[PDB]
Amino acid sequence: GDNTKWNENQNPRMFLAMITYITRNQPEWFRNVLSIAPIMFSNKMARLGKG
Amino acid sequence: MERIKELRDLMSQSRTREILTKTTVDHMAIIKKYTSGRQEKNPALRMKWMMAMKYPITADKRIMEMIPERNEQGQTLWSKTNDAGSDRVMVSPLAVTWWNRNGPTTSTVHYPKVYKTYFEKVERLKHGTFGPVHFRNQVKIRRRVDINPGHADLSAKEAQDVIMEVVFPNEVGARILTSESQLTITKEKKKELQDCKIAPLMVAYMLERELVRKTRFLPVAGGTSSVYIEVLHLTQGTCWEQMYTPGGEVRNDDVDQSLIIAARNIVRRATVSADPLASLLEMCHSTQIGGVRMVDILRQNPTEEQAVDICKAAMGLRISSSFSFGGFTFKRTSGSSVKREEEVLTGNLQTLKIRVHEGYEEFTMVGRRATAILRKATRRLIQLIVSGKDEQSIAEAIIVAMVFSQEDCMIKAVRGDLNFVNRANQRLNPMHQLLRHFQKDAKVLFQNWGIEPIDNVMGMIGILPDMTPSTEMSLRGVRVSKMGVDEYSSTERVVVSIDRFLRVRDQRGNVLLSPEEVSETQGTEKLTITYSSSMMWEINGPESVLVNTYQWIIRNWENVKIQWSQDPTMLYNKMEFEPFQSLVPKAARGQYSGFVRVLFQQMRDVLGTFDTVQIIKLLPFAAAPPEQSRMQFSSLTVNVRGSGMRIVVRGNSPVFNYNKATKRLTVLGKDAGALMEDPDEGTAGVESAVLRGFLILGKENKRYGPALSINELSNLAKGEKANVLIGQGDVVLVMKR
Amino acid sequence: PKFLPDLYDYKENRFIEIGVTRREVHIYYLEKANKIKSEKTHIHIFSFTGEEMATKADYTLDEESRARIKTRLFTIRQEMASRGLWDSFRQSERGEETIEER
RNA sequence: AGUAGUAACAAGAG
RNA sequence: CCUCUGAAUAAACUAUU
RNA sequence: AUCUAUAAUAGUUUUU
Ligand SMILES: *O[C@H]1[C@@H](O)[C@H](n2cnc3c(N)ncnc32)O[C@@H]1COP(=O)(O)OP(=O)(O)OP(=O)(O)OC[C@H]1O[C@@H](n2c[n+](C)c3c(=O)[nH]c(N)nc32)[C@H](O)[C@@H]1O
Ligand SMILES: [Mg+2]
Ligand SMILES: [Mg+2]
Repeated sequence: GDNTKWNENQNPRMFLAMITYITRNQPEWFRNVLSIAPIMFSNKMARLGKG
Repeated sequence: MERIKELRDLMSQSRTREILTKTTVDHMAIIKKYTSGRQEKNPALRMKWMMAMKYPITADKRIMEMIPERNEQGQTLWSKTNDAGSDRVMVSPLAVTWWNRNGPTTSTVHYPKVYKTYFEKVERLKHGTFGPVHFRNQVKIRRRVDINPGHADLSAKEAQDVIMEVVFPNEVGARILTSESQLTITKEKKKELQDCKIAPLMVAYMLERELVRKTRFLPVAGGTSSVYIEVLHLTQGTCWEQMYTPGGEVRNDDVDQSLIIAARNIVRRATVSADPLASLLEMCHSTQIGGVRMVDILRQNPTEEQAVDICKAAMGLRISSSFSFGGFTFKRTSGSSVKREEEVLTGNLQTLKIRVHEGYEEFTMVGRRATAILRKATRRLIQLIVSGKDEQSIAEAIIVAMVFSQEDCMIKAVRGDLNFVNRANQRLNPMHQLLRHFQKDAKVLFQNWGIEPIDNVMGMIGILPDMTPSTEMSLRGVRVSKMGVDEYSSTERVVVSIDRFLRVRDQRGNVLLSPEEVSETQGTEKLTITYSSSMMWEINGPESVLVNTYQWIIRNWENVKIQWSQDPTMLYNKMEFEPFQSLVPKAARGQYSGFVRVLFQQMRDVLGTFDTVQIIKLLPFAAAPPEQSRMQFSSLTVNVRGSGMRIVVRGNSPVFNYNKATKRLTVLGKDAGALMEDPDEGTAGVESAVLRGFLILGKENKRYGPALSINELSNLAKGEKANVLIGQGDVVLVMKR
Repeated sequence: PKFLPDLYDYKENRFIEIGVTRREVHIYYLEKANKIKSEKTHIHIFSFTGEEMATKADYTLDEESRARIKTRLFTIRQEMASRGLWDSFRQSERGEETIEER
């Protein structure tokens, strides 16, 4: 099998949820440093290119 | 003095001072990679483009003072234009080839020492011996092998620490070489490198090439030793094997491992023979390990292993009834046991099988720095007496004895992320994994083992889970003494008698070893093993045995078919099926035999139903003494690398699959050949070699009601037709003879 | 040494471990001896109350410099007590050599 | 013109 | 006219050192 | 019997 447009349908928010579930019962600093990445990726911008 | 003057000069300037002041040691690494950019994306295209230029090479300015600007014919060798982002100049390959023919000559006598490994490769190739080339059916297996042997008892981090200590004594940070091997190697290399005159960095790289061990996953056949893996491209092919022996010196541990593997294979294949002793003798006399006859090694090699001892006893040599475990030499003084596969649940919620030995037994353990006497029962440590040198030795002996006892307390003490499979999903030995886990830290093991008051007898000291010498209570069943050694008698090879069925007995008459005590593990050899006989696959691994058995049946299908039709009694007794019979589970062999034979009889009673594939598939299973029964088998198992792989009676299977479009047989993914069609084949869609007392008539017939399972066919009578769910999701109408 | 010592003495040719204790000296000395697990490293412990301890009751320096250290410790303690900062500074010694990631 | 193919080259810059 | 220049995505793995 | 040490370079795999 192949999955059509895998990366255009996966959402950063679901990765945030998965990380939150994985890091349960862990120190808060670890959870924050892991959670920053999905937070930054759900507010990302795209450069258009040369023109 | 030069360093400090240059530092002062740099600090005088502004940009250099700012760089040196604002930059930490950590950021020195970042600025070291700092660059404007290496705009190279196609190195091959760029090289082809550049080689057409006049001056593609870069050289230091010293070249202007050492090589003339032009050669005899006036061709320019270099120019004064600098390379952007540096001060080096541009030069032509003509300069390189002019230097190679007219440059000053030096003394390159120490290069073989700096690059000793490659010249050692050259020497090994030079003195190697080439044998014949054999065309066969190669079965390469993907395994981890070693490409850089390095040092025997060292790892990557330890080797790097040793290199740092030897070459950079003041840069070792906080590391201290605690292992005895590391200290000994460091002293030896410092003695060797005493008063060395080679640059420290190159000495570090030399020591890296000499000491660091490197391993990789490769598809290998034959030996997995470093010397045999460097020439793997030459010795093994897709259809051929080249006999070759490296010309260097062979390590003793590799010889021991190869001998153990060969002895285990030989004994396992000999047990299934009608006269095991003669078969074992001839197999030993027809086997070589790394170009050396096996008998010579058996004479001059002191290895403690069951199969090796059986081989020695067959050859009339004195043996030792000892084996190895956890680095200790165990020797059963009394008692007996039987192996049994028992499923257990690990402390960290893992389910695994273990080979539990039942019965009561007494052993004596001898170690390089410890000694003990052990008495145990089935998964129960009756008592242990340890007389080690210091606390560490006694702790190690205690851990080894605890793991050896197969105690449930030991199993439940497993914690953390301990895995019982390889990174490639290959099974690992549970006992070795437990030993490695508990040797790192046994605090939980000791805490959960238990405590018990002691009787204070003979002055033997106690021991607590904290590893301290108590006198009131100690670890359950464990005692610490000082006068227990009895080490000389360990190396006391005794004269023994070997029975026809490979039962080693003492002079008194007590049984010491038997084939049942040999390990069932199917390992691989460090040195290549060569077997000379009609069947060069007689003592090979399971996959090779299977593929070659079916290939032999296919190749000789004419006379085999005639013999099966006429005189089946002699066909089942072929010597070719015995290696296959070794793979079948013992307790099942007879049963399977019976089953298969009955099918063949029916296949002869009912004419017009002659499927070649069925006979070829089931023939190897009829080589054992039959045991009559009424059981119905839908598949027959074979032990491959510790897993029970099934062969389905009807239809294709993962192991044995036949393709009608190409008329080709595949065994474990290897092509065993193409069957040749016979005019006598029954082209009527009727199968008479699937069920023990039933004949498959056709596809599903809804008249006779819903289908029923295979095991529920015992209720039928003569002439009754019924639908059966025999096969992979297939329902067929059958009748009972 | 197994751990970084504070000073090295060439005259005695030995590593010296220095400690400043806000509690009683003996408990701190026992803690340091347990941690380092050595007998070749000279240990010298001071306190803000003027107390002192050392290995084998050996004091490498003369009494003048020891008195100078004692008066410096007393002066700093007095300064801290004037501002009322001494109570926590004494109560925070136990949780001092620990890393709390933030 | 030609290469080529979802956008470019068929010299660019100072 | 003259001077210079011919173009380096992420992750994992493989090989060599 | 186990076997993921680091860093450099190149090659391969990962489309509505
Ligand atoms: O490389 C493999 C093997 O070739 C190598 N090896 C074995 N022997 C030597 C010697 N003598 N020198 C150098 N190298 C040697 O070590 C590797 C072993 O591989 P593997 O086949 O997986 O191990 P094995 O199958 O032999 O089982 P193992 O756990 O090592 O047990 C060794 C030995 O101890 C017997 N044994 C275990 N237990 C719990 C026993 C018991 O309770 N009662 C009795 N009587 N025996 C017990 C094992 O069955 C083996 O006999
Ligand atoms: Mg796919
Ligand atoms: Mg300190």
